[PDB]
Amino acid sequence: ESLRAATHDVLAGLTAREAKVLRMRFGIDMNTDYTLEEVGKQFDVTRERIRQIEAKALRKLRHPSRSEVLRSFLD
DNA sequence: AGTGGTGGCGCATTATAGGGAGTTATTCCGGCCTGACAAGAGGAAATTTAAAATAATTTTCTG
Repeated sequence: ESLRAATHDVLAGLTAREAKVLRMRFGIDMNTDYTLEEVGKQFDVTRERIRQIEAKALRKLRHPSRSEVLRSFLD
């Protein structure tokens, strides 16, 4: 429960459509996950750019002080 | 000394195991979609240096 709350607020901390991308790529707060091509169709930009978005978001969250609170969930 | 009895084999009967056929259900084999890399283009923020002004140093002039 704590993890879902924290991940939701930290996603809220990031940009809008990137956040929606990351929610859709996974099952975060949503049902079955669609593969990259289908989400790209969802934005109508359907290609490697979507994984470019994924990698850029991951890179952007790599920076500490935001994820360390979530780092705690590792053990 | 002869008629039957004993053993072994044969004939008929009896018993047991393996193989084939089936059938089901687990398991291997292959194509196709995701996923990762390498490249390319156009446009915009950041940084650096050069030029131009206010506030102080130095020199000169005035009282």
